[PDB]
Amino acid sequence: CTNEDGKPC
Amino acid sequence: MAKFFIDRPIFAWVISIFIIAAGIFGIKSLPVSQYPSVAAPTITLHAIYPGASAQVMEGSVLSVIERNMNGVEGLDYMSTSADSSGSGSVSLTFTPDTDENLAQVEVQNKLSEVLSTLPATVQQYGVTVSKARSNFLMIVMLSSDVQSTEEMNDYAQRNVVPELQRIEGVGQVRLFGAQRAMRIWVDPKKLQNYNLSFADVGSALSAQNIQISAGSIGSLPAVRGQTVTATVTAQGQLGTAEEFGNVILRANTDGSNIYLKDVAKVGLGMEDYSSSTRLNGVNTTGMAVMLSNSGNAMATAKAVKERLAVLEKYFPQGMSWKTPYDTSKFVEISIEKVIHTLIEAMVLVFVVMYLFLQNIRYTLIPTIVVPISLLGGFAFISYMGMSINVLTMFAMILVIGIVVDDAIVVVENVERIMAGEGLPPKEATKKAMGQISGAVIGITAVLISVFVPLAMFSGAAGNIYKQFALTMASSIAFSAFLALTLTPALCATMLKTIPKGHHEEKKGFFGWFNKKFDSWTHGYEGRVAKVLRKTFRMMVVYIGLAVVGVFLFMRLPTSFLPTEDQGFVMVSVQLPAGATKERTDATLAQVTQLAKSIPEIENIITVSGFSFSGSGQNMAMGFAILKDWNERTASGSDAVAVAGKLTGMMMGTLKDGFGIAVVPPPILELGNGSGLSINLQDRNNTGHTALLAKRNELIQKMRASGLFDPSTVRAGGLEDSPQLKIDINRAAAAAQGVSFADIRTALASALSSSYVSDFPNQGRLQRVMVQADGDARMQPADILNLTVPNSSGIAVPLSSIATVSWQMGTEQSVRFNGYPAMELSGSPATGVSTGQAMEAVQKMVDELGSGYSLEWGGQSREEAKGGSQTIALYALAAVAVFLVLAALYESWSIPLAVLLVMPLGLAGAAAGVTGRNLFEGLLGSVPSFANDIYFQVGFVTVMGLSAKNAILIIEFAKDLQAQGKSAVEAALEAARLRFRPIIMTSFAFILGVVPLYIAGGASSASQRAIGTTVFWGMLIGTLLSVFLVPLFYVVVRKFF
Amino acid sequence: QSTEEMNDYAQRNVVPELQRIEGVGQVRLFGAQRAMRIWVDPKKLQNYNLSFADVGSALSAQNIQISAGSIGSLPAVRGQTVTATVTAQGQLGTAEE
Amino acid sequence: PGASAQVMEGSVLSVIERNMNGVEGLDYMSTSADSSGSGSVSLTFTPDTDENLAQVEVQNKLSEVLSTLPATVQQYGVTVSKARSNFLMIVMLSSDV
Amino acid sequence: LQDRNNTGHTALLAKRNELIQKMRASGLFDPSTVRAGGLEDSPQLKIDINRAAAAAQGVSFADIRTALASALSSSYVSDFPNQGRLQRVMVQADGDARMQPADILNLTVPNSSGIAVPLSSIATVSWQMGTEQSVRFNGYPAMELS
Amino acid sequence: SNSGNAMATAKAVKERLAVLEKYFPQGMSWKTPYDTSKFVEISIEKVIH
Amino acid sequence: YALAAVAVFLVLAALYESWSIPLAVLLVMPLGLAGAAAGVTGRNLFEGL
Repeated sequence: CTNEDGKPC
Repeated sequence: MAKFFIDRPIFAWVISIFIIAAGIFGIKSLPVSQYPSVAAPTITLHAIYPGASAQVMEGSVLSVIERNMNGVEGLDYMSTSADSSGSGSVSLTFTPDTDENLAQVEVQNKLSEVLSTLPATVQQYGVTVSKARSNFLMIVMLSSDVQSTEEMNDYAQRNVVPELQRIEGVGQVRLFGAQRAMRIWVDPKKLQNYNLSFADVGSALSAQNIQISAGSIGSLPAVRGQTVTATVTAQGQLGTAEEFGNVILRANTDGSNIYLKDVAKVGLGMEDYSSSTRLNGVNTTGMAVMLSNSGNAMATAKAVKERLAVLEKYFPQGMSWKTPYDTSKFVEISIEKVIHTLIEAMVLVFVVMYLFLQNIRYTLIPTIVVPISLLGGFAFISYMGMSINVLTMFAMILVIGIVVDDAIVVVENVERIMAGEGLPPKEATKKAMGQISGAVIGITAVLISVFVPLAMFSGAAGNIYKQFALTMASSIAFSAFLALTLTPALCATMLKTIPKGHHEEKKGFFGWFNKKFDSWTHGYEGRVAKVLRKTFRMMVVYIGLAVVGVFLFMRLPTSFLPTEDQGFVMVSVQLPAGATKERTDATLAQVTQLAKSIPEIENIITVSGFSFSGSGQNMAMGFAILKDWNERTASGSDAVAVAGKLTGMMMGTLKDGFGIAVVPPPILELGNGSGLSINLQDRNNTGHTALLAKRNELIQKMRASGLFDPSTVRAGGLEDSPQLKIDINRAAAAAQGVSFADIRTALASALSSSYVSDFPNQGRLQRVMVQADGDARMQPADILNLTVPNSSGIAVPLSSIATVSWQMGTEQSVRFNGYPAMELSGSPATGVSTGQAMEAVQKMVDELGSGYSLEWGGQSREEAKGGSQTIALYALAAVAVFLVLAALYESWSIPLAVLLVMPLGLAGAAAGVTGRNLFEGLLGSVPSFANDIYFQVGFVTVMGLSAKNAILIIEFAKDLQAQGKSAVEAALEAARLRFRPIIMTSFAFILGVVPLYIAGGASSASQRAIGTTVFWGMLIGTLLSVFLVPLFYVVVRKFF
Repeated sequence: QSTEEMNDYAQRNVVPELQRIEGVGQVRLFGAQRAMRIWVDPKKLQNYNLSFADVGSALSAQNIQISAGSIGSLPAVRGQTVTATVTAQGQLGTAEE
Repeated sequence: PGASAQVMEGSVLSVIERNMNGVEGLDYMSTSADSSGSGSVSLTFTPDTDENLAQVEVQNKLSEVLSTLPATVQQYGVTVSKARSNFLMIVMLSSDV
Repeated sequence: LQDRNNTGHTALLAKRNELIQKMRASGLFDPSTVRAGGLEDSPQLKIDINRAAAAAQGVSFADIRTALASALSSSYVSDFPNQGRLQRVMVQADGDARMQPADILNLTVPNSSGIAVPLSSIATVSWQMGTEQSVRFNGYPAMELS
Repeated sequence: SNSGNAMATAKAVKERLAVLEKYFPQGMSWKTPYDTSKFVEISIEKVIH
Repeated sequence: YALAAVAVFLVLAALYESWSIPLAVLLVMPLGLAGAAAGVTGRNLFEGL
């Protein structure tokens, strides 16, 4: 969930 | 069409077989996902400029890229955002109807025209156009605890990622992490010992790590007699850290050969070092599997998990995989719920039919004709190119009730005729169909008319309405068709004759129930006769009830979709400006040890140096993933209660910085969110301090003077932090021998990274980056004692040129539509709606002189356009319903008898919602039910059902009066004839929607909303119509 | 306002708004936006023995953008508490400069 | 230029091919590399899949992965082609002078 | 013929050669028409530059890279107008200088001093047997026959 | 633009200009003396009459 | 082949209102298949002869 995109996770 | 098929049962069965086959072939070729795509096309640029600040990055890259984008066909608006991390993005939003692929192709073709004008570094790294839309499916996590994050990232990228891309249904896999790279950590003291410079290192590494193309022997323009050809080969690239450390920086006449290991230390590292993830405290490397359009989600999740279980046998020691979050269990649960409701509806209709009609071969016709209706609905869904998703399945669950009401109507009429007149099944079926065929056609037309407008909306809510509209309309049309073809033939061929005098002889529970229902019907018709006796009083009572219902309706909050317990909670840490990644890591460890205590949280992912509200070293965010709902069945174990407990604990214990947990909205892209998002621009480029002062003046005008709940209103950017600025005196820099190329060289080399070349690392190319050692990069004195070489080669202190100093500056920039912007937020407290609040803020911004403007943001762009489309569509639907009813009854006055039962259903639904909000505010936490999308859908459903009942009552009363009765006599006998099927349909539908009234678990928020609306609407509207519709008929026939 | 100033304002504010309307194929300004014009004199170049490439290079090398960096970067030593951005202008913005 | 079949493949063609999965309507893929430093990637879609939408989607999937490819590749560029491979005629120009 | 267990090129080549061998002598395929499709792998010339000695004798590496590239490869220098069209100017050695392996084994590179320093000392030329083609099919290494 | 409308585009341009005039500097005005849609609109009006 | 047979059966059952005469009509396909296969086989034998 890193590197600029969070993602729903 | 009914007499044709009553005499041709086999022909009817053939058409049903064709419908079944079409429905199955449609079910087998439908994409399965959690949600559809509601947001509009968006494209992004994502340039990289390492070492650049927000101002440098913005002004030299992002503005240049953006001012070439006006004219891309379909552009709605345009945004830009840069921060102090070296990365910036341009985000173009396009109007609906636009093709995402053509949009992205056009954006790339426009970017190509200006790619040359950007800095050389931005061109080295490259600009990456891409579409924002994502069809997220799953998250994979590799945790080791024994190996670094670089080794895990490399293993993932080399072994695990290229095999998940190959699985059928996967549309894209993304690895969150920086790749490997040959890192060179130069030491400036050792550099000046030998009198070298960073340029020496860069040029040497570019000159000694190069690719050689030798050529061939025996080439094409050859000499006569050449018999052999052969390609020559040479390897001029370095591959290891030893070879890189052996690079020669200076060859002396003495032959000493000083090397690159003398002044630096070379090892394999990472590209950025910015972010760092952890799962429950241990290092991890996460992937993000994303589904492809027209792909099945459950099959792809199953395949991913199986492939990972296969690959796990080659993992190094200590490593393990884990999929904490997966968005296929949602659609799987929705499908299971559809199946369970279908089965329980079958059981309920069986029980009702057997209790009332008192025979078994009556309970087999609905069981046969309902599934065929749903199959035809699936076929139509597949044809129109939709998918199977949470909303489509809710639509099926809703339409089951109407599709069972059709069959109940037909079979009850046929049985009534057969029992009353002792007719065989064929004659009884012919008579019943002659009575109800035109009414069935009119009911279908009216239902289509009332469901169409739901598909003609605009925006994201339009895409959400289209699902229900199309699914329900198709299912209802197929149900009507099956009611005119297959149900009559089934009744004619399956049902058996009733011996004359058969009933009235039952001796058991059946006789007791028959007597009881006879008495109840007698009492009911007595009460309706009383109601018809006094007309003015009941009509004024009805006007009062309708006005009270409208009142209760208008005094109802608004929303889009209620927040749902989707299993996870989001967290956002933020430390004071200027913090480092070490304090952020300590605070994140505190947050992790806190979330461990909460027994409802199972996993916790932690990301450092990144947040949705900006990306900085002093930011972070977590993802608390909760147990399965089966275990979280208690008062304080839902998502909102866990969010509250976590925020409380955070405020209690967090020493440095603060953190807040929240439950995000359902639709991540365009899902309900609250607030009047604003983007204050300045047209005249007055500056940043001036725009900030104007933003604060506007915040002040709004906070107390306005009506916006002064707590909620807030600035939405990133507070300024202290910076270190270096004025360069050019006059004094020229008094000495210092030029301006060397100043730029020294300043840009002392603190930032440098991309010099690439090298092949066991199969794949990677970057080579030079940067100073950490000990020369930490204190403000490492920049003030930076000597620069003058024209005579000697060094000169930079204090005699620059005079560095501290100052407060901006850590983030934003443009909106080409003008510097600054975000603001707010919310009208209560009693003031978004309309007049937005008018007030617009006038406020008008007060601020020219050169400052307001641009709406986010959902306020949708809310800005008036809500006239809804009123227009509803009025047109009402006119169409009136026209259809006038065509059916052959009168311009009778349709008014059926158009007067809308107030009843509206009052019922509104009163039920209000009563639930009161009962849950007195003993519960907060008003949870409002006037949202699900309220609209359930209200349209209840309105359709009530219109159907009223249509049948009125059409039965109109034919009886034609036979030679009065109006009161006709209304009385029509009520007495329709009493039983109305009771049966109500029993079935209400007991079927009851499981939605107490929904608890996955997606139970929308299920509870629709359940409340439908339950109370049906109950109240039926109880009222059963007595008022005869009165409407009587007064409409006596008035004209 | 002069016609050069009005041309600049048009290019900056009015033309982008017009060329992102639905239906506009392209907008053409009968003029040009502003620029910094250096009007060299060859006889003066000769009095000092200079060239045109001399002026070009002197301009290109003294009007550059400096991307400095930051204090306390990500690969840091244990115990670093504060970060800070470094900022140096490097560029020229007026005719007197 | 100057890359063997193996280096060319593993550095460019595999990179493109892996990303080209999931393209709507793809049937099978196939790459090929040579010692001259020139390879290709052929994507065969299903009949009934339009050539134009397929080409636009393939171009978009290629641009995203383009940033990682080597520097010499980006400099020469990756070209797209959707023409047949079997001949229709052969025109022979002949002369005696 | 695909290989899915990543067994290498030599193993797949041997398997394809045995499959071609039993496709003949089976009776269903007429021999002389069963052929391996891809272009055959042939021997190559490898140059192994010695950076240690190349530096001991005062020889750069950009110099070695310029020498090797210029001897056997055409360079595209500029454009010239030929009867109303811009066409290419191309530089390259004449045929006599790029036909044998001795023409590349006897090259010399400028020393810092300006001397010859034959490539026979700061390098080692030898014959190899490299792959002239590498094919994949559906993500796996493949070899074609017919 | 190919597939563009004249009357719609002219109306949109004039409305956007009316809106943009709020931020003009002091003394600056706008006017479209040459407009190709007035003829279309007057012709349609005459035909309808 | 199976789709063709099923379609014939269903269409005939609809038109003539029976589930039996479609059976009688579908019992005549094996004759055509035997004829076609035997014809191909016999012509192959003749040409080989």
